[PDB]
Formats: sequence, C-alpha cells, structure tokens
Amino acid sequence: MASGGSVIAIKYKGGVLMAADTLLSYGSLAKWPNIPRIRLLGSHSAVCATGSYADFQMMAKQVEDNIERQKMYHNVDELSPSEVFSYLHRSIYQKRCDFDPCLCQMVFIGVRDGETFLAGVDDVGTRWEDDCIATGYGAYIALPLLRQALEKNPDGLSRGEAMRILTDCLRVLFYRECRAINKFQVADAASDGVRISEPFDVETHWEYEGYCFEKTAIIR
Amino acid sequence: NEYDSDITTWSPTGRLFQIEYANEAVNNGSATVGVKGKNFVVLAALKRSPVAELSSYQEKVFEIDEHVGMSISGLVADGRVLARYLRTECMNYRYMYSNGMPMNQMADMIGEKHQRHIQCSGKRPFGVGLLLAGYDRQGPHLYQTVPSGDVYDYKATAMGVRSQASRTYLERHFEHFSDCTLDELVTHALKALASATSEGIELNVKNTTIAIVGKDTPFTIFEEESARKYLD
Repeated sequence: MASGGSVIAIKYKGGVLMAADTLLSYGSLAKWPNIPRIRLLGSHSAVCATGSYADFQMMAKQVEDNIERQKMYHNVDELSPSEVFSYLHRSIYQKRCDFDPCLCQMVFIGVRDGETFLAGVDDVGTRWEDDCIATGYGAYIALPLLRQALEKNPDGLSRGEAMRILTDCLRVLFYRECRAINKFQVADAASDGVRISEPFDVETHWEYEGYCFEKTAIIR
Repeated sequence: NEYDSDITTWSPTGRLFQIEYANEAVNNGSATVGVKGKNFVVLAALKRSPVAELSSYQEKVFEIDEHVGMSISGLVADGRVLARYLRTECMNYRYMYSNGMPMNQMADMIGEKHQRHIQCSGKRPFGVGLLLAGYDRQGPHLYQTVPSGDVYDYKATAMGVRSQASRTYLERHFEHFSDCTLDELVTHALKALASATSEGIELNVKNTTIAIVGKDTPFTIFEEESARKYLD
C-alpha cells in the first residue's frame, strides 16, 4: 500500500513538464521521502503514477521492457509516445477486465520530433489527453490553476511561465494535500528527450497575520 | 530417396527435402512481381486468363492492414492461412499500439510462423511464397518469403512460374527504382510481370492485378477503372 500522491503536468511551447513529490506514503505514514516517482520510458517519454506504487512498478516494468525489446529485437524505430501510451492504456484496461486492476492513475508525457504528448490514464482504463493533466489531489487542486494559466496564455505557455505555474501548484498541493512533502521532481520532455530535475522545494508562506495564535484561538 | 518423406528428416548431405519440395509449390504458382521505389511498393500478379468467354477469379493479392498487403504464389490455401495470420497479428498490434505493425517486425513474424512448421512431425511447410509490401516510418518495404522460413528484404523481385525472366528484367532496371515515380514503378513492374507470360499472351485488366502501397497511400488493390490507366 505504498502509494504516491499527486502528479501534475502541463504542456508548454516546446515540451511538457510533469512534476511529483518524491514521497511514498503508507496510509497516513510518510514512509519514504526520497523516491524517484517519475520514470522514463524509452527515449521520449516518462510516466508517473498516483496510487499503488507496486502496481505502478509492475506496470512500468512491463512497458519499459516491451519498448526496449520491440526495438532491440527488430530493426524498427522505437515506439512513439502515443504508441507507448496506447500500450499502457490497453495493458491497464486488460487488468481491469481480469479484476486485477492496476490501481493507479498515471500521467504520461512524451515528445518526439517536436510533437508533444500528454495523457492521463486511470485504473479502469479511462484515458484522456489534454494540455494539462493531473491526478490525485492534483486533479482537484492544481488542474483549476493550470487550466486557468492555459486560458490566459492561449498561444501556449513558455517553459518559464509553465514552470512558474507548476511551481505555484506544487506549493498549493503542499499546503492542502495531507500526504505530501515539500520535495518535488519535475520531468521535462522536449525535442532532446526527457530530463528529470534534481529534487527541489518550493517556498512556503505561513506567517499571514490571521494564522497568529491570538486570532486562531477558539476561546478568548 | 529414403529421406524425402518427412519434414523431420535430414538427408545425409544436410538437406531437408520436404522443404525443397514445398519450394517447388512456389516455383509453380502464378508469377508475381514487386518493386520498391523511394516512396511506394508495387505488386503485380498474373492471374489466370479467360478460357474463351469463361473467367475465373482467385484471390492472389491480399490487403493485410492499411499499410501493408501481400501477393502469394503456390498453394493458395496456405496463402489464406498466412493472410489470416498476418491480418490478425496486424490487428492485435494496431489495437495495442494504435499504429501499424512495422514491416521489419512483421517479416520477423511471418518467418517465425514458417519455422514452426518445418521442425515437427505432422506439421508441414507452407507451400506458398509471399511478397509482402508495406510502408511504415522507415519507408517502403518489400519482402519475399519462402516455405523454408527465410525472409528476404528486396528492392525488386518476382516469383512463381517463368519468373526467372521477370528477375532478368528487374536486374537491368532495379538500380533506378529509388528515383522512379509511381507511374514508372508500375510500368517497370508490369514490364517484368510480362516477361513471364507464356508465348503470345499479353497483360490486360483481366489477367493482372496491381497493388500499390506507400506514403499517404494505404495498400490498395487496383480495380478495373484505375488498372486500365496503367496497362496501356
């Protein structure tokens, strides 16, 4: 029951960013705060899951292997991101049909030849593609903010604006998602392939005047 | 020949006669040619030509998915088995990855299917040769396959009866095919296919199929409207 919390992603002009805390929880217990939850798949894609890490790990191994073997064994071009995503989605669905569900929601990103790809898949095989995507509490807390940033920049976001807004959301998830930590990694998919950032933290604000002891006291 | 009755029997010179005999099935099917340009692959198959006013279709050429299809020679019923197999493997692949099965992987497969039928008692070699033409991210492809399980990646080829002459023809012209247009690829195929006709028979819309496949061109068997254009 090691589980991973929110993932969020957004397309910028040029690429995709995906971000996640580096934390696996076990119920309420914050168990491992140094888990690299984002995982590269092939040369152009990365994936990250909310939910059962064990499911995630088994699913991500299945897909990584499929990719690597298809390519090593046949003189063929690596699978595109949509193709990998397709595979993963059908894999996840087949498992829901066997009553053996892969109990994660996943976000998937990838870039090939400046075509970008960002999708979400969920335990039952729902899948969807959008300019931003989130799972877990990301979907409740960050999507509205990310969506708002894409309404305001309908020409696409820059990498910096995108990373500014991603970061704004991480901070909000940090404040409002219980099972979270202020340590994040962000994968960036672009032309070149995908890089995962070193873990980083966001600045938090806790000193609003209304948070003071006198004001929040229940009894005067 | 004490050694030619079973697919599981090597001969003392290291031959497998049942496989050489399955090859004969292919050398005795109706001729088919394929050629590969920069962007396109053309299959042309001789059919069987009217017995007076008295026709006769057999399906030689098969579409297999949008991006690939094939021409067979030899035991047509084996053709159909292989066609069913390829079709099915291509749909599974397209179901899973939402894109066409790449040709080098499909050639690997069709060759593994053949091998599965040349090593155990009571299976037998497919008595059918395939030209498989298809187009993917790596460009156009043309494979010939044979009962033995071998798969050749060709630039041009022919097989079936009198197809040695089709191969003589193709050997003169094949180095140009990478520059030719679709119309000259088709011309070149038809020319080659005709070097394989018996004496004074000639090519026409009712003893010749043409399929093409290539860039932005799903695999397409040509019917009597579009074929006529190319056959004159």
